[PDB]
Amino acid sequence: MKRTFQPSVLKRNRSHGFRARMATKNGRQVLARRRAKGRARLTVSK
Amino acid sequence: SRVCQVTGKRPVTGNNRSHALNATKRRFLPNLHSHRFWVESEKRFVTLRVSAKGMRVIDKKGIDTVLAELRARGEKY
Amino acid sequence: AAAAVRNARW
RNA sequence: UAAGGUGAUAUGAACCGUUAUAACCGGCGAUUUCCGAAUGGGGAAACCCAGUGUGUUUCGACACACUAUCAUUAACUGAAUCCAUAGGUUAAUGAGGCGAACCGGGGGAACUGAAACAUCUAAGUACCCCGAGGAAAAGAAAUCAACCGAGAUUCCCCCAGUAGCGGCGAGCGAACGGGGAGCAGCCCAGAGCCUGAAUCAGUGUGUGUGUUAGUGGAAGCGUCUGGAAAGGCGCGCGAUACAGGGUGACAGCCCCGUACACAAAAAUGCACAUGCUGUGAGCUCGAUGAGUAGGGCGGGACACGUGGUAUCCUGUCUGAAUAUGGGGGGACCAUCCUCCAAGGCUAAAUACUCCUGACUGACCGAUAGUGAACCAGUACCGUGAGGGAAAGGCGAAAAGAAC
RNA sequence: UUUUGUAUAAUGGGUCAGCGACUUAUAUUCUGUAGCAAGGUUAACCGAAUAGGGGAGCCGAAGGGAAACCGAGUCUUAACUGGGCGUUAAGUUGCAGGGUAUAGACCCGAAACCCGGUGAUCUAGCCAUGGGCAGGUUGAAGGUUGGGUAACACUAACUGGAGGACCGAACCGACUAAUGUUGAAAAAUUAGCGGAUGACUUGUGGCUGGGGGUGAAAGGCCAAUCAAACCGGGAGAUAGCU
RNA sequence: CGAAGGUGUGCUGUGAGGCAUGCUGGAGGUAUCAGAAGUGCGAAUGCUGACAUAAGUAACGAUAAAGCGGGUGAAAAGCCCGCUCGCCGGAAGACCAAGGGUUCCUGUCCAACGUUAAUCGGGGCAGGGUGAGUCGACCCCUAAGGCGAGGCCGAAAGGCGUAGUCGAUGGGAAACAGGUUAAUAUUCCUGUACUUGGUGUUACUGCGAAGGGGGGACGGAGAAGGCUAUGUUGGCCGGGCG
RNA sequence: UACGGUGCUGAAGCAACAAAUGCCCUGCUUCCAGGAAAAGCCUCUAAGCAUCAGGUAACAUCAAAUCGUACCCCAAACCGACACAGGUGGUCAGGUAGAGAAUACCAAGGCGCUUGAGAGAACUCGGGUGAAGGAACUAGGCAAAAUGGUGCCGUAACUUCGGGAGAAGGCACGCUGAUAUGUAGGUGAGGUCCCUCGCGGAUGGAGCUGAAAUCAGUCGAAGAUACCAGCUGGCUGCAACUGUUUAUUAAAAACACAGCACUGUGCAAACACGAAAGUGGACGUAUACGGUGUGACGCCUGCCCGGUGCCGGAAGGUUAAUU
RNA sequence: AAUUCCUUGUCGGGUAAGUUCCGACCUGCACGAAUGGCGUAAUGAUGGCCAGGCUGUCUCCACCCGAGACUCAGUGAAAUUGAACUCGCUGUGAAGAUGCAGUGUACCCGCGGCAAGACGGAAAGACCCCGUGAACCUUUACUAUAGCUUGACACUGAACAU
RNA sequence: CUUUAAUGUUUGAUGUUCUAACGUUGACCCGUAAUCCGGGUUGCGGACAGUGUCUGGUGGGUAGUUUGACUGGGGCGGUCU
RNA sequence: AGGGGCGUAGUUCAAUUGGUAGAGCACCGGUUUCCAAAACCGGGUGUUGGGAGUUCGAGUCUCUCCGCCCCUGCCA
Ligand SMILES: [Mg+2]
Ligand SMILES: [Mg+2]
Ligand SMILES: [Mg+2]
Ligand SMILES: [Mg+2]
Ligand SMILES: [Mg+2]
Ligand SMILES: [Mg+2]
Ligand SMILES: [Mg+2]
Ligand SMILES: [Mg+2]
Ligand SMILES: [Mg+2]
Ligand SMILES: [Mg+2]
Ligand SMILES: [Mg+2]
Ligand SMILES: [Mg+2]
Ligand SMILES: [Mg+2]
Ligand SMILES: [Mg+2]
Ligand SMILES: [Mg+2]
Ligand SMILES: [Mg+2]
Ligand SMILES: [Mg+2]
Ligand SMILES: [Mg+2]
Ligand SMILES: [Mg+2]
Ligand SMILES: [Mg+2]
Ligand SMILES: [Mg+2]
Ligand SMILES: [Mg+2]
Ligand SMILES: [Mg+2]
Ligand SMILES: [Mg+2]
Ligand SMILES: [Mg+2]
Ligand SMILES: [Mg+2]
Ligand SMILES: [Mg+2]
Ligand SMILES: [Mg+2]
Ligand SMILES: [Mg+2]
Ligand SMILES: [Mg+2]
Ligand SMILES: [Mg+2]
Ligand SMILES: [Mg+2]
Ligand SMILES: [Mg+2]
Ligand SMILES: [Mg+2]
Ligand SMILES: [Mg+2]
Ligand SMILES: [Mg+2]
Ligand SMILES: [Mg+2]
Ligand SMILES: [Mg+2]
Ligand SMILES: [Mg+2]
Ligand SMILES: [Mg+2]
Ligand SMILES: [Mg+2]
Ligand SMILES: [Mg+2]
Ligand SMILES: [Mg+2]
Ligand SMILES: [Mg+2]
Ligand SMILES: [Mg+2]
Ligand SMILES: [Mg+2]
Ligand SMILES: [Mg+2]
Ligand SMILES: [Mg+2]
Ligand SMILES: [Mg+2]
Ligand SMILES: [Mg+2]
Ligand SMILES: [Mg+2]
Ligand SMILES: [Mg+2]
Ligand SMILES: [Mg+2]
Ligand SMILES: [Mg+2]
Ligand SMILES: [Mg+2]
Ligand SMILES: [Mg+2]
Ligand SMILES: [Mg+2]
Ligand SMILES: [Mg+2]
Ligand SMILES: [Mg+2]
Ligand SMILES: [Mg+2]
Ligand SMILES: [Mg+2]
Ligand SMILES: [Mg+2]
Ligand SMILES: [Mg+2]
Ligand SMILES: [Mg+2]
Ligand SMILES: [Mg+2]
Ligand SMILES: [Mg+2]
Ligand SMILES: [Mg+2]
Ligand SMILES: [Mg+2]
Ligand SMILES: [Mg+2]
Ligand SMILES: [Mg+2]
Ligand SMILES: [Mg+2]
Ligand SMILES: [Mg+2]
Ligand SMILES: [Mg+2]
Ligand SMILES: [Mg+2]
Ligand SMILES: [Mg+2]
Ligand SMILES: [Mg+2]
Ligand SMILES: [Mg+2]
Ligand SMILES: [Mg+2]
Ligand SMILES: [Mg+2]
Ligand SMILES: [Mg+2]
Ligand SMILES: [Mg+2]
Ligand SMILES: [Mg+2]
Ligand SMILES: [Mg+2]
Ligand SMILES: [Mg+2]
Ligand SMILES: [Mg+2]
Ligand SMILES: [Mg+2]
Ligand SMILES: [Mg+2]
Ligand SMILES: [Mg+2]
Ligand SMILES: [Mg+2]
Ligand SMILES: [Mg+2]
Ligand SMILES: [Mg+2]
Ligand SMILES: [Mg+2]
Ligand SMILES: [Mg+2]
Ligand SMILES: [Mg+2]
Ligand SMILES: [Mg+2]
Ligand SMILES: [Mg+2]
Ligand SMILES: [Mg+2]
Ligand SMILES: [Mg+2]
Ligand SMILES: [Mg+2]
Ligand SMILES: [Mg+2]
Ligand SMILES: [Mg+2]
Ligand SMILES: [Mg+2]
Ligand SMILES: [Mg+2]
Ligand SMILES: [Mg+2]
Ligand SMILES: [Mg+2]
Repeated sequence: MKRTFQPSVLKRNRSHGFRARMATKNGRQVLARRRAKGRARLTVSK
Repeated sequence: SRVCQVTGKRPVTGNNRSHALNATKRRFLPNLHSHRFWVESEKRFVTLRVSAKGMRVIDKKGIDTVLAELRARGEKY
Repeated sequence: AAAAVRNARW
């Protein structure tokens, strides 16, 4: 039975990619928080 | 935005009161109006977004004097 | 999780 | 600075050095791919696609450089429209973003308390936004006092849980004055007479004192137990060094250090002196911040919730005097004191610690202490924001067990 | 543990080990204790600095009264023989402790409220661009040729191929029953069932964001969560309850 | 010459306890009197770790089905080979996109992983393997939509939007057959083609836009007709005489 | 030769018929709900060149980069915590029977589903058959059983004249031969004429393919023999209907629905989303749009304006800021 | 009657027997005309009722084929659990006893079965109540408020007539 | 003082006509390769409309809350000094 | 059941609500009409459900008791 996750690289990058996150300050605040936290993978982009 | 180009008046916030003194947040905005002022030196009409209080000071101060301050202010009339 | 068995006595 | 050395797991290999071009440490440079403010354009970040110009040639191409936007300034051109103006094209500068807390400003809750709940409280807190600095902000009386006087601002202790505020409930909560920390005053609203005066900012030029590598640094043997002595038992010695650490069990004299005494080619901080570049000191005569103060209306800020409510800020509507004049002295008036708003600048005492160094602890000792003593913001979970672990100890030496 | 009352067939616990709940700051009152004593004591700060300095202040030795005032008295009243409150009686500063107060205030636990973000890769609707629907029936309008009319109308035959038409696979739906219920599967399988050229279905993108969306409307759906999503913050909300 | 710790034993106090010792261990421990507390645990459906219980019970994942001989091996119901049997065959076959990321091929190994064993494996280890002018992507072009110079608006943040610039799921130049590797192939090889640009030569010569026009360029349903893929039969060729 | 393989050689390699959902077809016909864009491409000239440049044509020549390319891809490799009876878009579409991509059996090809071996109890699950009765069961014919195809005959109330209707009900179905040794039909060679001449036209009928019907015979209990494949009728409530809905206990009489009516709305429309700008409404204009209720169609929709709303009136009473 | 309490109203039809169904009656507790009324062909995984066919639905189950269950080998869970040396009866008792009293019975221990009890397991009861709990929703509850609307003033002027 | 007739004044009430604020989601020109915007020209409207402050009305459109206790369970009834 | 309301002329309703009960129709009597009615004139009617209390005095005020109405009898 179809579940909630249907993979799509183009959709995934357009929704949570580095350029999508950094386009707005609110997403840029996510990057600031993840940089402050020390995340190994800042964004979802490969 | 709602900013007077002469006096610099901008929206301010306050409270709606009531007979029960209940306070609700509100905004007070200036009585801004777009007017075409005749500047004699350039023999031209220059349009300014001014408040009603700003209109009174233009007569008192002169059209040229206020614009001189505006150029100092860099408001880009 | 579960769903409260409607074995309910009303 | 050096007789050793090619980072770690992590051996090995191939080598480099040994008295000074091994290595290591520090100063100053060089290089510094791609993404990212990202800035040639685009983009699903680490990719795609150019333009211009210079210079290369093997005539297939190739190598550099430049080309974002905005602000400011200056040129050149350039509409309707005659001048103009808007606009346009160049060229110079500057800004973009990131970062812990502290700071100023623009916005601004609710849970909660009131044993409910509207005013009120929570609270101008949380949070969002803007801006700046090493501090910020504030700041040189239209201030207070009370008929005596004080003399900018900030911070601390009192005053005092006082005076007051308050469904006069919950609760909120000064000031005057005093004791301290630290103190610093100036400029414009204008012209002269003097004159480059003081002072400040740039910079070089030295000195002094730091910072960024370092140098030297005292003094013990014997015996006993024991795998091993730093322990025991003897007898010494140093101490401006008995702070600590390491060494086969507890070391002042084994090692590293420590106390002291020293050190800089180069860069840099700080301070003094000094030289240039600006900067104006002093004197006289003037001038004395107007859509402002004040007022009406609606709010806000003052401990002060409209109350009899001064004072401050103003969204709205009005609107003076102006030194022969105004402001304040908690409604208001008179008298009397005190000050001169509607222009600015200003160090110190104050707040904070992402970061650097040293040191300290009746702080923790692996379920504790940072989530993390371990390749931890990792593994893992979640579309995402985000959440988030477990896991330390062989022995003195791996001698890690040939056969 | 909670109760008038539990062997109770009331709650709790499979066991062990580790961890796990009356603390802290400030102020205030009381007790104890120590010092000084009608006095006691300093705070900030200074300071080679736990000393010393600093008495700014605080408490006490005098109260009565709303207050002005008076004072071992005072208030009340015109006045008290009065009456109320006072007048012989040591306090103060440390330390420890018992209370109280403000803070999370002994610990654990809400459903929620508010703020800022993340989500329409699921699903709902919509937008753009593509795809899919075996086969077999029924035989509308219209058309032609006749018959009929003055002309129509009308009628017959033959052509035609209309439909949110029919039967029925793919596809899509999910009505009944059995199984399954620690599932093969956090909603399915088996045998039947409805739609199946359409208000159909589907692929790939896009858009609408939380008091908001979207909804052929069930309070449905909005990432296994919906009468107000998720994440973080206020936040150790609050919890007269257990 | 054996500290703490642990594990026995003995003694002792009214109790919480204390003392001493045997063994374990192998380096710390600490009198006394004071001082400070993260100062005492059985419970909180407490938290974390470890270990029981049910229990050698349920289950071992579609009732499509296996059997034998041989091989390898320490070991074969499960691997390899062979011969049968059975299952799918609009799929349970073949090729892709999306998505995954080496699972592909070869060698080697059986701890863990595989619901058993395993010599086997999508497990562990080491090598190898993905070859394009024509296939895709990139590129040119635009849809929905996004972003958006200036601009307009808005406390700030920001919102909308013009010129523009992105954005396929659509529109745009061209390759087929054969062969070959353990694993790749319209990519390699063989054979035979084709396309778009650049340069040069020769001849003939109106070129030219961010502009105009044409074209690109488009629905649903239905009806046949002409065909091919493909299948069948015959012929032909080769083999067979059961 | 290493079961692979490697090397060499290598015959025929045709016709007819059938035939797509593929191609012609981006066509044709028809309908109303009236069915992208841009660029490449073709062409036209402006300004700016017209000796040049540039264009056209023919040769020669260069260049075609970069990235992806294994493998899985209805699954043990993706989404489901699993080597999970689930989900996942496109392309390909063999033979016999059949209308068919249903179904049954097979080809190519791929598998036997990663615990087995015994035993043959109760009971449970998935199935088979059943004397006699035939719904007595049970809330209820739940389930099961039964019906089932083609052709033909025949077919009621009622009706909106379309339906109801596959109404019901019944008959014939195999095989062989004959009609007719392989028919009707379809396809169509050779041959023979004609051509301003070709992938031609007209004749011509060989050869293939091939129903359907009738008659005769024959076998069985049974000939639509398996699989496949409607149970039917009568009365009545509700909703007109196809459709939609509580993903995951409710598919309905609920919602929607065409239709009807009321009402708002004159276009800078009302309204809605937005502090605003603006956008939708709509590039529409009352034969339009929004809102509300009702819900095809047929016959119809009566009385009340007191209450509450709404609309109209504006004289008077009352009444804010302001003065 | 999808409405009717009394109620299984009364009568008729259907059945051997019909609280349902169908037809009427009207006494409409408490129908009623676009919150539409009445009819209505067709349609319906629509509700109720009846008939035929049909049958293991049943009288009343029997046998058979498979998959489990059982035995062996291998791998190997789970919910639960204060501790157990865990009998019946009658009585008592936080008032329904394996555990108390009395009395009876019972050698120790598996395996296959059935579920009466262990107030069995699951989940701090959804019903009820309570808290000066929470949330959504309604309205002529209260207080506000967006929006809409009124006027004054400002943006905002001139002239004339009454 | 009343009655007041006229007289200027000061405020308003309408009505009419203007343009010059303001409006234009009318036309035209330019910025400009532009259905935005701005500027220019012109027309129309016009001291209205519209907006600001203040103010009356309306306002489940949207919020924050209240909506008692005793009670042989609660509600209903009754009760509260 | 429980709670509210009601009982007035012959039938339907006013009542005053502490001191003396009306209206409509019906009925009766008299006119009018050939006669009935319609119309006109005139008029008599009541224990105010029953009882027991208040009070100097009750249909009225209080409480039971009959009869008749209207409401409730709800959550598991
Ligand atoms: Mg770039
Ligand atoms: Mg409260
Ligand atoms: Mg600095
Ligand atoms: Mg040294
Ligand atoms: Mg001044
Ligand atoms: Mg003023
Ligand atoms: Mg004020
Ligand atoms: Mg007062
Ligand atoms: Mg007050
Ligand atoms: Mg005041
Ligand atoms: Mg440890
Ligand atoms: Mg910890
Ligand atoms: Mg830890
Ligand atoms: Mg551990
Ligand atoms: Mg007891
Ligand atoms: Mg118990
Ligand atoms: Mg328990
Ligand atoms: Mg004391
Ligand atoms: Mg001291
Ligand atoms: Mg003093
Ligand atoms: Mg006295
Ligand atoms: Mg205390
Ligand atoms: Mg406490
Ligand atoms: Mg249909
Ligand atoms: Mg069908
Ligand atoms: Mg149908
Ligand atoms: Mg959900
Ligand atoms: Mg909410
Ligand atoms: Mg949260
Ligand atoms: Mg808080
Ligand atoms: Mg809490
Ligand atoms: Mg210790
Ligand atoms: Mg011992
Ligand atoms: Mg040791
Ligand atoms: Mg503790
Ligand atoms: Mg367990
Ligand atoms: Mg076993
Ligand atoms: Mg058992
Ligand atoms: Mg068993
Ligand atoms: Mg078993
Ligand atoms: Mg299996
Ligand atoms: Mg074998
Ligand atoms: Mg691997
Ligand atoms: Mg493999
Ligand atoms: Mg093994
Ligand atoms: Mg492998
Ligand atoms: Mg190639
Ligand atoms: Mg390539
Ligand atoms: Mg191609
Ligand atoms: Mg911009
Ligand atoms: Mg935009
Ligand atoms: Mg593009
Ligand atoms: Mg594409
Ligand atoms: Mg392959
Ligand atoms: Mg391949
Ligand atoms: Mg062919
Ligand atoms: Mg057409
Ligand atoms: Mg699978
Ligand atoms: Mg799962
Ligand atoms: Mg998985
Ligand atoms: Mg699918
Ligand atoms: Mg099939
Ligand atoms: Mg088969
Ligand atoms: Mg059996
Ligand atoms: Mg059964
Ligand atoms: Mg059967
Ligand atoms: Mg048989
Ligand atoms: Mg039978
Ligand atoms: Mg029989
Ligand atoms: Mg029966
Ligand atoms: Mg029976
Ligand atoms: Mg049935
Ligand atoms: Mg059957
Ligand atoms: Mg029928
Ligand atoms: Mg009925
Ligand atoms: Mg229906
Ligand atoms: Mg339907
Ligand atoms: Mg459901
Ligand atoms: Mg659905
Ligand atoms: Mg259902
Ligand atoms: Mg309806
Ligand atoms: Mg009326
Ligand atoms: Mg009305
Ligand atoms: Mg009934
Ligand atoms: Mg009867
Ligand atoms: Mg009936
Ligand atoms: Mg009705
Ligand atoms: Mg009506
Ligand atoms: Mg109606
Ligand atoms: Mg029915
Ligand atoms: Mg029957
Ligand atoms: Mg027992
Ligand atoms: Mg008993
Ligand atoms: Mg018993
Ligand atoms: Mg047993
Ligand atoms: Mg049983
Ligand atoms: Mg049982
Ligand atoms: Mg239980
Ligand atoms: Mg409970
Ligand atoms: Mg509950
Ligand atoms: Mg209560
Ligand atoms: Mg409300
Ligand atoms: Mg509240
Ligand atoms: Mg109560
Ligand atoms: Mg209820």
